[PDB]
Amino acid sequence: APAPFADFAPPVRPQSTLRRAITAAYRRPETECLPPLVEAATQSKEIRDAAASTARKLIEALRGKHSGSGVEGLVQEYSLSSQEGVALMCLAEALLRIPDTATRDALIRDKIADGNWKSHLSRSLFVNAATWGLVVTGKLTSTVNDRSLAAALTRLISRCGEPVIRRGVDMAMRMMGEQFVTGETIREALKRSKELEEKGFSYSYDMLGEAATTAADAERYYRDYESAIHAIGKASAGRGIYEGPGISIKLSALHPRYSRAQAARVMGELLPRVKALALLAKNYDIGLNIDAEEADRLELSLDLLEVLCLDGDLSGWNGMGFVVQAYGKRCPFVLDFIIDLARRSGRRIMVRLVKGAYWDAEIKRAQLDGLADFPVFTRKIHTDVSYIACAAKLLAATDVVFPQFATHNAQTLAAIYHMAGKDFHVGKYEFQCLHGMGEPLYEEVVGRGKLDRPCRIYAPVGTHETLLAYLVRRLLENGANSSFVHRINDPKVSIDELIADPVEVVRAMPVVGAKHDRIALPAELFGDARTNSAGLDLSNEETLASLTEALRESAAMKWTALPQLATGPAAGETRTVLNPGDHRDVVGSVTETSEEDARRAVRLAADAAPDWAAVPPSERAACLDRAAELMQARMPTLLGLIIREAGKSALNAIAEVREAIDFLRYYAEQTRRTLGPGHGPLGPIVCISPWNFPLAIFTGQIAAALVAGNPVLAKPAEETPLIAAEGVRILREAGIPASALQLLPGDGRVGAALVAAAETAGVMFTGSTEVARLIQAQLADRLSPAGRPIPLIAETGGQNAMIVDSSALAEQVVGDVITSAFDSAGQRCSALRVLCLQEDVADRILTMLKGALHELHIGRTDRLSVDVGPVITSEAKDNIEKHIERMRGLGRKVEQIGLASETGVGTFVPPTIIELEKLSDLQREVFGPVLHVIRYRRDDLDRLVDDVNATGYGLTFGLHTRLDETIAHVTSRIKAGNLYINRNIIGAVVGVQPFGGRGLSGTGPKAGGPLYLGRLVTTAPVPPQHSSVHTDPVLLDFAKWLDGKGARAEAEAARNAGSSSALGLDLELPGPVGERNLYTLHARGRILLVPATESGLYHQLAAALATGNSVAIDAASGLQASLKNLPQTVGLRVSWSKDWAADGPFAGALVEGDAERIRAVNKAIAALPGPLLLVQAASSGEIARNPDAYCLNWLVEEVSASINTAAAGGNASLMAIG
Amino acid sequence: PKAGGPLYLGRLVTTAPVPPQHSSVHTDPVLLDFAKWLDGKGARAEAEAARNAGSSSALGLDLELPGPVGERNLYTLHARGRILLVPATESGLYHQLAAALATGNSV
Amino acid sequence: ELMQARMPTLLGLIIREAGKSALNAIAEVREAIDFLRYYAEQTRRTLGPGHGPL
Ligand SMILES: Cc1cc2nc3c(=O)[nH]c(=O)nc-3n(C[C@H](O)[C@H](O)[C@H](O)COP(=O)(O)OP(=O)(O)OC[C@H]3O[C@@H](n4cnc5c(N)ncnc54)[C@H](O)[C@@H]3O)c2cc1C
Ligand SMILES: NC(=O)c1ccc[n+]([C@@H]2O[C@H](COP(=O)([O-])OP(=O)(O)OC[C@H]3O[C@@H](n4cnc5c(N)ncnc54)[C@H](O)[C@@H]3O)[C@@H](O)[C@H]2O)c1
Ligand SMILES: O=C(O)[C@H]1CCCNC1
Ligand SMILES: [Mg+2]
Repeated sequence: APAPFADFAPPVRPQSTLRRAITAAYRRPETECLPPLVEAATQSKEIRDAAASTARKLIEALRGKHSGSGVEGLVQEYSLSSQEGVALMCLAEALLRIPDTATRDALIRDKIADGNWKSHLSRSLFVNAATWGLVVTGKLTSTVNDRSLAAALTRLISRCGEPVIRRGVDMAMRMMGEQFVTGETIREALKRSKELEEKGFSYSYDMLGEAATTAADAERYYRDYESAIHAIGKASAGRGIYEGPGISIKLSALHPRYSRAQAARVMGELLPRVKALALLAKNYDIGLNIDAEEADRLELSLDLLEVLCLDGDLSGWNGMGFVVQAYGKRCPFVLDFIIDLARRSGRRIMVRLVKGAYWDAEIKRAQLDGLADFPVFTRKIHTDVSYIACAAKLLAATDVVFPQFATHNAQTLAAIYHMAGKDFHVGKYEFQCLHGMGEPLYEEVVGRGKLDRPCRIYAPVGTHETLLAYLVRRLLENGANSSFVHRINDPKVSIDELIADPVEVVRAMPVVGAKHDRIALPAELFGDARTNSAGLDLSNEETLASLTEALRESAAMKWTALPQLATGPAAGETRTVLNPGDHRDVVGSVTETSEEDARRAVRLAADAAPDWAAVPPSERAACLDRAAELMQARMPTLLGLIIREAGKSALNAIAEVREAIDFLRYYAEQTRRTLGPGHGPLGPIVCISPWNFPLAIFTGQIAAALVAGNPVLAKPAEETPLIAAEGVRILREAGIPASALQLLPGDGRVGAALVAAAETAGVMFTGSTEVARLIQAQLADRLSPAGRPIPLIAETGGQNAMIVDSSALAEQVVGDVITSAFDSAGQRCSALRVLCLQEDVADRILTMLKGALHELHIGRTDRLSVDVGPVITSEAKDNIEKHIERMRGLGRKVEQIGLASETGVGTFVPPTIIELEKLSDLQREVFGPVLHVIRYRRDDLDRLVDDVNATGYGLTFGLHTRLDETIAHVTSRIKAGNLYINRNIIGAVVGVQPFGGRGLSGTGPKAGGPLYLGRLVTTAPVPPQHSSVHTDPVLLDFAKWLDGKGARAEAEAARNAGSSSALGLDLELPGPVGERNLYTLHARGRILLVPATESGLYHQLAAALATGNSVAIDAASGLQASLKNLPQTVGLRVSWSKDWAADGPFAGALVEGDAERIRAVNKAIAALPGPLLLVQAASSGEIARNPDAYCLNWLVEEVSASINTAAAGGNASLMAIG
Repeated sequence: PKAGGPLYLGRLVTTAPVPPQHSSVHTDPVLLDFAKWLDGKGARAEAEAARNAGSSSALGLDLELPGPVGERNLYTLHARGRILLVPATESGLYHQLAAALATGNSV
Repeated sequence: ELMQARMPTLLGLIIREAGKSALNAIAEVREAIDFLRYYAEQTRRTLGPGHGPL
């Protein structure tokens, strides 16, 4: 039996002093980074003045020859609006997908110019309109208003005809064939390079590959690089690495799992591929540059650079190159490492200094991961100082490295030109620029008549498809508000402003190196409301080394879970708790609760209830906040327990502990916002939690119940009692009295005994729908001492779909699908179960998905390299496998990963893809790593949404599309609680995506949302921000009808309900950059009304209508004559039901009657098939006395929507942050 | 159509142009249900006309128009109300219904 | 342009023929100017050979 965590995340190599200095700087506070950069970048006043003069001269040259762009001239000639310009370029792009020229021109003349372009051109014309929007307007719009573009295209064609189409086609052909790329193929690019080479430029060809998703992708990128090296080397013809052309590669193109977590595969599989390419570059004596990518790949890439530079087979060749990003805090330390490596190896490493291309993505990633700080600067001027400081370091080392200063900023250029001094020879250093962007500047640099310094042009090479994939990121490099190229084209920016010295500006700031005011550190995402939980950086070697030791220590602990009654630990049946990934690994011991002790615990909770209710809400919230601090400090140990007890990966364990911390802090803050003396607790609450979020959901339910003033009986899932016991220990340490929080480990029998206990005043259940239904039936037997139903929150299963159309980027889709379906072995309630692919793209995406499936590592989760862990039990495994084999037996195509022999000691199911004919082929939630794939024709999208809704579930839902019309359609028609656009569908964040569904997926209110605490008190408070200015119009029609009938009191109550209803609430919740998180209140659906009196019926109708619902009224009430002559608008919402089971599904119920009538109705309601109904009951006297007899909080449905606004390739809002 | 508004000139030509800014991302849900019903009964040409009407309808357009400071000037497209349909043929009726439903109307 | 330049004369006629005040007569001429320029611009944005007159 392998020792737990003995091989968790060993580094590729022992970290040298120089490597450790890099890691130490990863997230160093910005105020600490700047002072040494300012000092290193300082130059003499004489040099600064000469640099400013050179920069001014270059800028004056740039602005003097600056003409109007081709697109601008086209927009001017045809008087195009911006949308028309964008639509025209999209049309031109589509026409260029027609390969034959004569065919294309015939389509233009005979069909496009004089008729409906729509009839002639499965794929929206406007798929890339966000890119063309950047080209035309300079502004990024993340999604495409395809209806506006279609209108604009019709308008411009009908107005201007063939001539404008011809001009647009010719413009797009030039831009996509000669500007965004040097050429479509390496041979074409090489042919077009001779002109500038003759002037003194050189070239580095960028083959535009990146982010391989499959082994086949990586092999394709490999053979593309290999073929390009041959062409470049043949053309170089012995010119060598400085005069002659070279190639640039991205490591992410060469392996589908290029990450620190997969470092062993990277060194074993990616490295030999780079070596083979480098050997070919050596033979031709050309440069081979490794481009720099995301910050979490920097240090990993250094391990490849080290091995290659020490490999004797590459000796004699100085063409190996490596990019370093000056926007990164580690940059100077990386340079120190590289310079030393160049000294040790004797290789004159070609070092390309760039600022960095991934800035907005780095901000978003650090915020999402809750990390200490950013790995990049947050003020643009800091990057500029960093660049100059790093140039100073490089210029001191030209004997051992070849510095390559890649920049389009004439101020940066001038500073370095003068820093380098008078002595120059080709080979000492060079500048670099981007093809079709930097030539105007560098035509003022290259040549004896200019500055006589060489410039290497980074030359993209590729087809239209290849160049468009990440063109947005490239356009933002030089097109943001802080970008030099954007500013040089802004007439409101003076030359004096452009030549401003960033070194001196930073030096004079009040606080040198202060963070940008408008970028929140991850801890501060929520501002004054609460402190964000902190994560851990699994790319940081210090973090991995520290976590390795903490994880090993956690595995040595004698974890136990006992029945912790108010009186102390109780005796019971004790058994071991085994690691699901290896049953030989005993994690701890659980003593389970007898049914007698469960009943005793409820009585003890009932006796203790007044004492806990008397703790003021602020103090109860303080306990939650203290518990959050304790869990944050204990996170490494908690991770180890979650990994081993629940079979979770470290990444998912981190998120689990963060969620528990977030629940504690969120419910604490919500309490401080709401709870007062009049919001009395229900009493003892039974909290029954599932195994799959054994700390987070466990903590969330208990924390909410406790902070609302209720004592808690906590019944964790039988599979995962140990982490639950630790959570209870932490809450008790934080100040929750033992009498207020009792842990009762055991199976469903303990849960059922707790539910059935007479003093149980409320039940919070998260688990399967089938078990919730049994709990619902048991609670229907009971009424509170006041004679009202026992509140049940039942958050249950999902049958979660993702719809993908032909506008989505397949690589993005596949990543989000692989994560959503197979993370946690599909054992998230939110997991993607059904992927729906538009027919035209289905085969391509399916091929990519299967390829990505086979790159997953399944095994025991005490290794960072494991992507998918075990399923929780052999019974779960058998249940999942029975489903897979049923599908296989029906002839459905089944793709499965092969499992390693090591999985035999645990319970594993390989990630599986099953292709279905229809969504209806899938009949039940299969809680495992099983993705079902269906295909749909675009015209059947609305029917498909019906099919998704038809399962009865409504938990999470994803949509991948760029098209606003599709977003609007799908999101308006789907009925699910958590919607996700252009991102994965998992990992809902407390207070950001309040989580919970409808139908068979939940009663609500949503956990992690603002209605939750109000369910746990007898009188719900008004949640923060909970109101709406909208009044339901059918409610208004009903109020007028009531007035016409003379029911004046009820009409007033109806108007009050119309105002008090929060239907129509529509909020954006604070969260990370690059995402829009929305929270809205909608009608629940059809509410079952069970009235007893005419006035009761009118009050019930008012409540239901005010919240946007339709109703089914019990025909057995005999009250049909009370609704004579209803307005048609109200009648449309009213049905009468004799057979309630036939007229569902309902989305809630309102009941009027005495206690025994309520009990009877509650039993009849519990017997209805399908979803658990949130039932509210009141007596006739209560309706007369209490305007809030029926609470409107429970008659609306919460919907959370999370939109990835960075999905097009950049963040429009951050383009304004410099 | 309104004088001083973007639909006006289109009434004075035999084929109306697409006015500036005249589009909507919203699709009438009853139109969508009608298109599916047409699909189910094999009325393929009519279902296509229905989907096309659903998309080209500007129902739900909601624009702020440029004007003076201190004022917000909004322009929105709503359903007309109830449209009288005087068909002659079944297909003609389906096309009339598609047009009316796509623009949010009853008939 | 002509109505703008001749607004004072147009005002006097509108005041005397239609009984309007000076402020309302100014607004009237401005509206005529705005209609002219608005329909001119709307034409430039929309009308092509397939939009035949009635
Ligand atoms: C030949 C060449 C090779 C390149 N290779 C790579 C590569 O391998 N890896 C890579 O990441 N990119 C690469 N780039 C792109 C480069 O990193 C920059 O994104 C782009 O060139 C920046 O423009 P700049 O230095 O010309 O001018 P500028 O307009 O001076 O610089 C703009 C840069 O400032 C930075 N910045 C913007 N806002 C902020 C902010 N709020 N806080 C901190 N910094 C900010 C960004 O890096 C931005 O790109 C390359 C560029 C060229 C020309
Ligand atoms: N909507 C959500 O937020 C959410 C979150 C996580 C999991 N889930 C659902 O939870 C299911 C998986 O978790 P699970 O396997 O632990 O669910 P489960 O239904 O098997 O058990 C959940 C808890 O109910 C208890 N239980 C079983 N029978 C009981 C009974 N007759 N009376 C009282 N308690 C009883 C169990 O001991 C456990 O503590 C999945 O269906 C998943 O979709 C939903
Ligand atoms: O995966 C999700 O979206 C949530 C599932 C249950 C609660 N934790 C996160
Ligand atoms: Mg179970």
